[PDB]
Amino acid sequence: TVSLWETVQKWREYRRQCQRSLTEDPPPATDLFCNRTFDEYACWPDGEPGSFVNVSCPWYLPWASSVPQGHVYRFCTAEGLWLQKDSSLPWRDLSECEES
Amino acid sequence: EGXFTSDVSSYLEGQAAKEFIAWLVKG
Repeated sequence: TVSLWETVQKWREYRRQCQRSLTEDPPPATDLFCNRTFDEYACWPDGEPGSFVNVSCPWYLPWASSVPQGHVYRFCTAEGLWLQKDSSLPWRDLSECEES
Repeated sequence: EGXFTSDVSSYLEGQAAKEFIAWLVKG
């Protein structure tokens, strides 16, 4: 079984890679993009207005080998805002990344 | 199957990592 410490270490590496991406990725094509962010779970890039944004299941997951084709989703509204839950948190679908 | 003490102790150890993920997700 994968230990808590092993998962914590890989999560820290994932967070560090995310912060490199947030700093290094080129600016969006326009200001109407939803803005990149790290929500403690997934690393989100800039979002195209009016489109779903898909990110691979975070590779630090203990069961990541069981969901290799899965994606976590956000929705970027036409006004450049991440879709919000009715909670003031962004809408998120993690179903493809849940443990089998 | 799943009838031995090591099965339960291993289950416990794996729950620590899983609760960490749930903590990341829910907040």
